[PDB]
Amino acid sequence: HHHFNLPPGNYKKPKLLYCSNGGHFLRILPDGTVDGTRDRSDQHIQLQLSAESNGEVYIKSTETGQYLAMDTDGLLYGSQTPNEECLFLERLEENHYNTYISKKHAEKNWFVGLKKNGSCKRGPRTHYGQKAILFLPLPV
Repeated sequence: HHHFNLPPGNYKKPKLLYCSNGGHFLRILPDGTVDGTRDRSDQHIQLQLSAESNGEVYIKSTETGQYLAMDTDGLLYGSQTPNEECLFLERLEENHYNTYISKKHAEKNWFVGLKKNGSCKRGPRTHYGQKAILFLPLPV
């Protein structure tokens, strides 16, 4: 129940998910915490995306093997194993950026998003039109 404009590019190589908002890269820490950092030398910002179905992806830390996931209350966390909370609908936005909508909570438009201060947005606080939800996958 969402548009199907997909971004180009593939999932062959890992990427850094750069957030246009504050300029932070999405980060999945060893303890399961998820946030953003501007430090390009960080070892937990390298992410491998994989397509599960057309337009659906898993976003995994290449350093720890953890899956990006959004919980029942909209909080991003790092999961040790893949589950329905780890699937995201990857879509093009503003004819340029990549956005990631929680498949599980797609009806409520809960996006992956980073605030200018580097902390993740909670699902319910995200919405189309915010810069917090706009990402650019950059080469590692």
